[PDB]
Amino acid sequence: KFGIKPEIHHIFHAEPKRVAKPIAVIFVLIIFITILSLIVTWLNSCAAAFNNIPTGV
Amino acid sequence: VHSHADGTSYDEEPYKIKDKVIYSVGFSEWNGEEWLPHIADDIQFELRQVDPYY
Ligand SMILES: *[C@@H]1O[C@H](CO)[C@@H](O[C@@H]2O[C@H](CO)[C@@H](O[C@@H]3O[C@H](CO[C@@H]4O[C@H](CO)[C@@H](O)[C@H](O)[C@@H]4O)[C@@H](O)[C@H](O)[C@@H]3O[C@@H]3O[C@H](CO)[C@@H](O)[C@H](O)[C@@H]3O[C@@H]3O[C@H](CO)[C@@H](O)[C@H](O)[C@@H]3O[C@@H]3O[C@H](CO)[C@@H](O)[C@H](O)[C@@H]3O)[C@H](O)[C@H]2NC(C)=O)[C@H](O)[C@H]1NC(C)=O
Repeated sequence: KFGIKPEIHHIFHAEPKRVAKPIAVIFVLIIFITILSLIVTWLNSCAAAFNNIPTGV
Repeated sequence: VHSHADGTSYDEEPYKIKDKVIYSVGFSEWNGEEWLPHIADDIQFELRQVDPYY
């Protein structure tokens, strides 16, 4: 009841696991392919045929 | 006293869930004539809510 008492500490929790970065560079590369496929496919067909240009006043 | 690891006091930046603090105290002993420093190997700090944590 009056001696010394043992010192203690605390136990934290593990952080959530991050994924390694040499995969995310590949997938943002794939997205950067697909969007340019969209712009090339619009300018290929008759869709983006700039012909009613509103010049004048 | 107690404060942040750095100079800033508790009042200027109140504590977040986790960060670094320190704690200090001081002692003195009277032999009849002067106050002198008291040297003891063991003293202890407790950070309890209802149940000691540290
Ligand atoms: C709503 O309100 C409720 C009531 O106000 C809140 O409930 C309270 O919650 C706290 C924690 O959430 C409870 O504290 C528990 O108590 C259990 C029970 O142990 C038993 O307790 C009865 C009395 O009830 C006693 O008679 C028995 O002998 C037995 O001990 C206990 O197992 C828990 O571990 C904790 O108890 C302590 O926790 C503090 C720090 O949290 C320490 O001071 C102390 O040493 C002790 O154990 C710790 O365990 C930690 C992890 O579990 C660890 O970090 C520490 O290091 C420490 O010791 C460890 O022990 C393990 C195994 O022994 C080792 O592996 C390890 O290395 C280390 O040695 C409280 O009882 C409860 N109150 C009631 C009335 O139920 C409720 O939280 C709230 N809800 C909210 C907020 O959502």
